[PDB]
Amino acid sequence: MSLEKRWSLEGTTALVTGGTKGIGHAIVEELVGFGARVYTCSRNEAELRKCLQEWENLKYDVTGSVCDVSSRTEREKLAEEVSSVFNGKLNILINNAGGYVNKPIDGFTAEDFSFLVAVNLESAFHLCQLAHPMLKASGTGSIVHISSCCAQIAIPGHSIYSSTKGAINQLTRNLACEWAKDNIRTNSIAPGAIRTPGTESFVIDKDALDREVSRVPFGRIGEPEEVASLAAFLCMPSASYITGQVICVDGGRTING
Amino acid sequence: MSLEKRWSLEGTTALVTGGTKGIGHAIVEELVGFGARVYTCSRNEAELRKCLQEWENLKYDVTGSVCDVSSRTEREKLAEEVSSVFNGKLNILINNAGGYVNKPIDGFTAEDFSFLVAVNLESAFHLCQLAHPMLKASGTGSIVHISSCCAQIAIPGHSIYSSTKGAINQLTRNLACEWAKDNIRTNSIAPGAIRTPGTESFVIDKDALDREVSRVPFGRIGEPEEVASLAAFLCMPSASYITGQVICVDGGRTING
Amino acid sequence: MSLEKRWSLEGTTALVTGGTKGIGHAIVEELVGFGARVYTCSRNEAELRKCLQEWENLKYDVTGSVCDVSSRTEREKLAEEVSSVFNGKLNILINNAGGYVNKPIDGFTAEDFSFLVAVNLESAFHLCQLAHPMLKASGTGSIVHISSCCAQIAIPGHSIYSSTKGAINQLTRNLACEWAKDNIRTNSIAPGAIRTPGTESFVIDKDALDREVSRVPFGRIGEPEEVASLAAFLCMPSASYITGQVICVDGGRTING
Amino acid sequence: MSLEKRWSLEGTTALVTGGTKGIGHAIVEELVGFGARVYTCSRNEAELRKCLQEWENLKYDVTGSVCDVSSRTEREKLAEEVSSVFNGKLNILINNAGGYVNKPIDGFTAEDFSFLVAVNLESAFHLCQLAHPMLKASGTGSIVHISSCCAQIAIPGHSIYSSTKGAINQLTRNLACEWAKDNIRTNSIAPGAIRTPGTESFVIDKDALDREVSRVPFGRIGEPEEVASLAAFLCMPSASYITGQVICVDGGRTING
Ligand SMILES: NC(=O)c1ccc[n+]([C@@H]2O[C@H](COP(=O)([O-])OP(=O)(O)OC[C@H]3O[C@@H](n4cnc5c(N)ncnc54)[C@H](OP(=O)(O)O)[C@@H]3O)[C@@H](O)[C@H]2O)c1
Ligand SMILES: NC(=O)c1ccc[n+]([C@@H]2O[C@H](COP(=O)([O-])OP(=O)(O)OC[C@H]3O[C@@H](n4cnc5c(N)ncnc54)[C@H](OP(=O)(O)O)[C@@H]3O)[C@@H](O)[C@H]2O)c1
Ligand SMILES: NC(=O)c1ccc[n+]([C@@H]2O[C@H](COP(=O)([O-])OP(=O)(O)OC[C@H]3O[C@@H](n4cnc5c(N)ncnc54)[C@H](OP(=O)(O)O)[C@@H]3O)[C@@H](O)[C@H]2O)c1
Ligand SMILES: NC(=O)c1ccc[n+]([C@@H]2O[C@H](COP(=O)([O-])OP(=O)(O)OC[C@H]3O[C@@H](n4cnc5c(N)ncnc54)[C@H](OP(=O)(O)O)[C@@H]3O)[C@@H](O)[C@H]2O)c1
Ligand SMILES: O=Cc1ccc2c(c1)OCO2
Ligand SMILES: O=Cc1ccc2c(c1)OCO2
Repeated sequence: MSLEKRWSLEGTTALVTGGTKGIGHAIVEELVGFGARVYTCSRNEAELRKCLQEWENLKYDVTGSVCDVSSRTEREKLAEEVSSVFNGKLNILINNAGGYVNKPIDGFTAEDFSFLVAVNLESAFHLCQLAHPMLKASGTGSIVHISSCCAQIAIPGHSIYSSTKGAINQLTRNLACEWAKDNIRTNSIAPGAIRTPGTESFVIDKDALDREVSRVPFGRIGEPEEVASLAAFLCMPSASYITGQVICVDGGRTING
Repeated sequence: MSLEKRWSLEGTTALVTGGTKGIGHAIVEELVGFGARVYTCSRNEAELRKCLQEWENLKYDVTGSVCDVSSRTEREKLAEEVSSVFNGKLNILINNAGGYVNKPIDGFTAEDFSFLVAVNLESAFHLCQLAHPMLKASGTGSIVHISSCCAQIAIPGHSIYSSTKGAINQLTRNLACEWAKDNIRTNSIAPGAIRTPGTESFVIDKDALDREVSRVPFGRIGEPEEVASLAAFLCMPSASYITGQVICVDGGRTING
Repeated sequence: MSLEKRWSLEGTTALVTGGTKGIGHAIVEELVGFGARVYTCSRNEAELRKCLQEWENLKYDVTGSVCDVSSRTEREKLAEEVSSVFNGKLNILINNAGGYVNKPIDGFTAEDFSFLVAVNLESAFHLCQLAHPMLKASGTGSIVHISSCCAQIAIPGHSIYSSTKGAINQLTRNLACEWAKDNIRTNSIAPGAIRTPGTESFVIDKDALDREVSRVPFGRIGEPEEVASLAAFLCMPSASYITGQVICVDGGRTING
Repeated sequence: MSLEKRWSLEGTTALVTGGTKGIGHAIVEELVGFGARVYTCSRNEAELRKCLQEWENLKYDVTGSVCDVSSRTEREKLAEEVSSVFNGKLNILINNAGGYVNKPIDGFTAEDFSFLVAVNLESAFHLCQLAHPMLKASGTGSIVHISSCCAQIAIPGHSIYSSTKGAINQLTRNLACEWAKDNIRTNSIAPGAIRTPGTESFVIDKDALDREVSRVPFGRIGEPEEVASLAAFLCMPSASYITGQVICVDGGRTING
């Protein structure tokens, strides 16, 4: 295959969950930049519509619908609509929508636990199940989970969050092996702290920000496009022998003494 | 500290969940063998009572009550009874009770997912929360989770099982760091296939057994005491600088090419 | 930075050791395909000339000289010539040239050990030292080591080979943290078996080929461009927050049960 | 096998390199405490004699000779003498003697590199080869390498040191799989900073001490017996299903955020 085709997503179809802000928004734009047709969602109709209008103004081929991926019935309805829009063929599934709670282990409620498991683990698992027929039908499938680099280390307050992301890292391995025969690859990107609306209150908390940045060799938090570029690469034919991997995008955070 | 005291559990108190069969039964006996007073549980009153009678006949200091650790209210009642019996001081918590479903990713139901999360992950998490005061009050605490070596590799059918155990491996790291200041250590033992009542149908399935054993350098499945010995060691003062680790007891399975 | 610029190597200079065959040849072509000017080397003057003539006919900008990177004095001469050719500014260092011996542990000689350490570990370490000023001067330096996926698992015959690659994987982490202050990133690519006629490698005979085919979920060995693409990506501005990582390119080999 | 027998080293013979100070001295004492007969060595005849006299007064069975394990011919002479003393039957090989240099990457000399590879990697590899017949003859052989927790993270100054320990960690896996057929198990213990007056090590000065104290959740460096206990355990019948593992003994250092 030519270098040009190996580094392109021209003609492909993609579903990115949680695409109106932060990393997901950057992933939508990165995939469109390499020629993908993209479907996205969020929980907020007004914000999603504005995003879709902005993208249509820019001639970006993006469509979408409101979906709370923590709801089983909404996931079912999303997968049905995505299959209808893309005529049953999906090249790319990016499980980006997630959730976060920061508390000491002693403080987590049953509701905190169920919230994090549903949005970080069950959502991705069930969406993978639902998308398997159209990923297989595309003939070339790529699943990317957005995990977290803290699923390899212990950050104060992150116990249940990191545990659900560690579950995602293992699921990545099972998906990669079980669905290889369908020409579907599965990988996880594990970011460090990234500048997004989800981390705006963290950036305002200078004591917390400075402590985290002091552990990053690069001396700064990441930017959304520093995650999105790798997400696009992992979907390209260039990545055809990369499957089952968890790749940290963290400026050296996890390996820093 | 003397070698004798560093390799002893004399005077300690311990809670082992799921102690009537398999690995948990071997852990109860190993801890008692080093002088621990042990509390255990299972879901089956008749089998638990027979175990407790057998142990009393042998002069093993073991008590227990019926508890389904997948139930929030039963966990609360267990922790209250354990605290009452041990006068508020618990040296050792072994989270051994778990559950297992083997299906292709495509086949898992919502109920399979919720079953495995509740019994493998939420049970251990909540019991750790409930036991934290008495672990702290003991002055020297040790938590051991029984994970699985398949939380590092992809075994067909193990997707949700391995993912919940991978969550346990990460939780091990968070517990180890957050509660170090309370002199509590937390580690995980990750067995390969072990000969237990839980694997009896697997051993009858010679095609499945032979395939798994062909991947084990040692050419056999493990025995329960090969897990229980390490569980006892990790609770001894000898293990005072070991915390946050996931140790595979698998005959070389996970590292075998 | 625009998408086009983040995914470009225009204006960069690169040193790739061992570019005359196998993975290294594909890495040279991939870098030139994104606009890099490349310097390469090998021990075989005739093969090096033939490669350089072919790239000149293709209008690629590739330079080279004969160098045995297992020799300290030849590495010093190589680094001085590269610095002269590129006016003391080097964006990219790819340590690709390696050595391979396949024997049981009992069979390795002192010379096998010295051979493997010199070319797989010492050469990369010393070349990094020698290239540090040029890499620092570029302002966006990228070091890529080519390791092996077998630095995480045990493959028959691979003991010393895999051990030197495990050393490279750790060196990657030290380089990433010590030289982050110069905006030099260091990462390792760990291939599985790659189709490489003319190099002694992973696929030593039909038994090794059949073994790898059976253990890779995709049921095939990799192609050189499947490693080279990731090498190019890791050098692009798109990879600006990725450092200290060991990324397996092995079709799922190491994580497959 | 009874509990008492599974936790005993009665009737075993052991070779521990570098038993005159630091961790190795504690390992000798721990092995003798469980009934092992031990052979040890060092380069300092006066220190070796003083240690051997002290153990004789304590009625421990320890033998030794002067040996520089960085020398191929001296390793051959050591293995021949050990085989003579133990009549060709060795239960335990502990590769403890090491070397340590702390410099920035830019500062390492060719001699530093050769020094560290010879004692941390080549010595252990060649001693394993030389001891294989005696270990096989025992029927229950156990090899323990002493690695370092910094083979998983980047500590300032540790580049070549950590890299040689990363090589040891991989060699552990190859030995575990290749020699499982002889019932020889191989594992690595990876300590964090251990209080070791009289050896050049992790704690090079007050800045290193303060750093490690700040990064260890337990807020302290380790003690030699905290490594030695695990070394003894890994040699006991209790550890019969544990092989190919790298176990960190670091108070949580490597996994602490
Ligand atoms: N930022 C970091 O530092 C960081 C670090 C590591 C990992 N991550 C992971 O990166 C992923 C994205 O994080 P981010 O920081 O970019 O988050 P963010 O800025 O909060 O943006 C999240 C996006 O997802 C949508 N979303 C949230 N919950 C949803 C649900 N239940 N259903 C559908 N959409 C939902 C949000 O829109 P609505 O709220 O309108 O639905 C929004 O579009 C998450 O999985 C996160 O855990 C982030
Ligand atoms: N055996 C293996 O190959 C293997 C491998 C890797 C990991 N593991 C892990 O090892 C642990 C023990 O496994 P095992 O093979 O020894 O299992 P096992 O033979 O089935 O025995 C399980 C014990 O736990 C009790 N138990 C089960 N569910 C329970 C619940 N909800 N509440 C309280 N007790 C419960 C059982 O009694 P009742 O049913 O009467 O309650 C029994 O006493 C599990 O966490 C398992 O996932 C096992
Ligand atoms: N299946 C695989 O091929 C495989 C799998 C995993 C990892 N890897 C790793 O990937 C890298 C490339 O592997 P490869 O198989 O393509 O080839 P290789 O045999 O490692 O390297 C061959 C290239 O390097 C040159 N070379 C070798 N030794 C040299 C020396 N001392 N000085 C200068 N140049 C030298 C060769 O040319 P001359 O011989 O003419 O000098 C040739 O251009 C290596 O690090 C290898 O260990 C390969
Ligand atoms: N904080 C720590 O101390 C630390 C942390 C992590 C890992 N480790 C590892 O743990 C092991 C023990 O470390 P350590 O600090 O206690 O001591 P060390 O300096 O590695 O070893 C000292 C012992 O080995 C002997 N020795 C050294 N080089 C030798 C050679 N070439 N031939 C024969 N004997 C030799 C010494 O006696 P002579 O000098 O008299 O020969 C002494 O008995 C080493 O592998 C070390 O790398 C240590
Ligand atoms: O979502 C919030 C968040 C904050 C800090 C983090 C992080 C996520 O991952 C590594 O450090
Ligand atoms: O519980 C059942 C079970 C069966 C096979 C396994 C396993 C667990 O862990 C590694 O292989």
